[PDB]
Amino acid sequence: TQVPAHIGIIMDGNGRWAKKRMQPRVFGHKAGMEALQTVTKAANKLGVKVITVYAFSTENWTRPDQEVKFIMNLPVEFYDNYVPELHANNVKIQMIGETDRLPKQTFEALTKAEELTKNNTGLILNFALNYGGRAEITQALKLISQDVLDAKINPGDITEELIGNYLFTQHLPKDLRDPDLIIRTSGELRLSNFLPWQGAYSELYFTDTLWPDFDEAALQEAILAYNRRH
Amino acid sequence: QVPAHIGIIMDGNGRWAKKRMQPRVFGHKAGMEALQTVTKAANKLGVKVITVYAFSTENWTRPDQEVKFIMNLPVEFYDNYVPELHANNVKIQMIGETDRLPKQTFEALTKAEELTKNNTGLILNFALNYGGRAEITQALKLISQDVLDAKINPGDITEELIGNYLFTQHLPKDLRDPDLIIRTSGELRLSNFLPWQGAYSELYFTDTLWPDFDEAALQEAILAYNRR
Ligand SMILES: Cc1onc(-c2ccccc2Cl)c1C(=O)Nc1ccc(C(C)C)cc1
Ligand SMILES: Cc1onc(-c2ccccc2Cl)c1C(=O)Nc1ccc(C(C)C)cc1
Ligand SMILES: CC(C)=CCC/C(C)=C/CC/C(C)=C/COP(=O)(O)OP(=O)(O)O
Ligand SMILES: CC(C)=CCC/C(C)=C/CC/C(C)=C/COP(=O)(O)OP(=O)(O)O
Repeated sequence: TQVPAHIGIIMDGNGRWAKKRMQPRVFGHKAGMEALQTVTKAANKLGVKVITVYAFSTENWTRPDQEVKFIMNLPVEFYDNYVPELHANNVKIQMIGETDRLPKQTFEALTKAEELTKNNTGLILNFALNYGGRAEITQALKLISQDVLDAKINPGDITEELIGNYLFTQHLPKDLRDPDLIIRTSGELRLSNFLPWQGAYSELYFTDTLWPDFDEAALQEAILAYNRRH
Repeated sequence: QVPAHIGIIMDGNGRWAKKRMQPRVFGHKAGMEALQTVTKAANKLGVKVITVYAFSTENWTRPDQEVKFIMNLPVEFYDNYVPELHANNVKIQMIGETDRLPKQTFEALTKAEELTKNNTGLILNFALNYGGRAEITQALKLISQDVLDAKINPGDITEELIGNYLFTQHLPKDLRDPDLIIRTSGELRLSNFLPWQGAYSELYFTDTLWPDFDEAALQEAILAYNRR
């Protein structure tokens, strides 16, 4: 039975999860990190090659300032709780999006994890940060037109394959750029501008399970559902 | 209160036909009847646009006899559907790379477009020889040519500009993006259908096979959309 090579994950339901426990939304975001660690280690053992997680959308900047500040600080303060273990598990950490606009300490924590794990050959945990699909496509189409104008490439070179090489996912191995499966938790049956180009042919999987409750058994059920697809 | 633009991925024509001990092509003809029913009901309900995934770039991998039968459907059955849609004030349009279409198929579609071009009701938009990635790629060949000709600058390349170069540019600006995308036969994938335009769309999946999708099934989809 097939193991999806690349899984896209839209984490949802952290606030509802926390509220059921009479806790603020930020308590749910911390439990969301625990869930991501569990899922990453299990997927790596199962043979999944890439996990792209929708960590921070360009729309997430509209959340209350205190919540945005708390979120940006998570990889800074909890780096030791997760990154050395992912490294010991041979997991390679990467990121996609307009990351040059992340707060400096957040950008540094992510770059430090990337530099530490850059030679790792196991699962690639790919954080989509300051990411939007239409914006990603726009930056690709813009960079291509500039290259055509500079005569670095000619208009005859403009193909679907060329566009793929200018998307943020260009740093993933060529055969792993596109998710085989996209998971959205908390029962939301919608697209939220996550990998619209790369995920154009992806199998979709929706669960009512809130993201902090998504564990190894929930990942196994998603893979089982994926294997019953044709 | 209805979604203004509904995207429809018609699926299950073959399984529908097989349950009746009929070849897949029998299901495609019943699929046209279902589309006529859905279009007339959606128009009466106040839906502004229906974009139907009539023929994908992947559908060319089907057996030659089936592809030939499909391409002949609007040629052979034009009188069974087009005059009635026109009497219902439905405007017919198409999106996609329609140069690969056989001449008679392209002519039947253009004849329906010319007949209904002044109609002010629901726009029935056929995505034919369509693929989302190809649509975005063609938009770049056009944009790059304009940048090279100095009609525009690379600094003018924005999300708003890209939208004006997609095939959906012919729909009114506030109707280009589907509010809801429906896929029938319990298939959980979008298959390169409006990936840019549908980036924020509500999704609706049903086990109902497309030839069985009627007004009641459309009402259930609208009801589900309203609870979102
Ligand atoms: C689980 C887990 O495993 N590795 C990370 C991580 C990876 C890189 C740097 C720091 C951390 Cl803690 C991690 C994690 O959840 N990272 C994370 C958490 C939150 C954010 C915010 C900025 C959206 C960004 C990254
Ligand atoms: C229902 C319905 O109502 N009008 C049409 C129609 C629209 C344009 C031309 C001819 C026709 Cl029959 C129509 C329909 O099913 N058209 C159709 C059917 C099949 C195809 C193939 C080429 C995928 C293309 C268009
Ligand atoms: C990478 C990682 C593990 C990050 C930690 C989680 C985090 C801060 C995610 C970004 C915000 C978000 C979309 C949360 C999902 O729940 P929600 O707040 O939308 O929940 P709700 O819909 O119940 O309100
Ligand atoms: C516009 C219109 C009404 C056109 C007629 C229908 C038609 C020819 C559609 C194109 C092929 C297709 C994707 C059919 C869906 O059922 P399927 O053949 O994939 O069924 P299956 O999954 O059960 O095999």
